[PDB]
Amino acid sequence: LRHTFVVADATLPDCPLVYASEGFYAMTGYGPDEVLGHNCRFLQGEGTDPKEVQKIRDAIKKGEACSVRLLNYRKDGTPFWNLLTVTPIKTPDGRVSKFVGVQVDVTS
Ligand SMILES: Cc1cc2nc3c(=O)[nH]c(=O)nc-3n(C[C@H](O)[C@H](O)[C@H](O)COP(=O)(O)O)c2cc1C
Repeated sequence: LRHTFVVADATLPDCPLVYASEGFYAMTGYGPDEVLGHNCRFLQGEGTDPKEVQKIRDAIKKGEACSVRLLNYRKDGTPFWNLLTVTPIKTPDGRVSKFVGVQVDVTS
């Protein structure tokens, strides 16, 4: 329940984040001045499995929900495991307006 939440704008090509919960900032070490307006990929690094990343990339392309485990890094460079679940939010016309994401640090 110590999960975090963010919102990405799907009307912009690179799904930049337009909102992040208090927790997301505190957990990652990053502040709004460095996350808002940017694609969430900045949390990835050397150990991030490119196959899981591809999985999210493809789901977003198709406007579908996706859940994957990714190794992410805090602002100080330290690693942590993030169980990410992305959900598309559509307008009545069927087009995708936003992407919602729930991040859970499952490092245990
Ligand atoms: C709403 C939302 C939240 C995301 N949260 C994270 C995250 O916490 N960590 C991460 O590594 N990637 C996260 N992503 C994945 C990247 O933002 C991006 O969708 C993905 O890496 C696409 O592949 P690409 O970087 O190869 O273009 C999120 C994506 C969306 C749409």
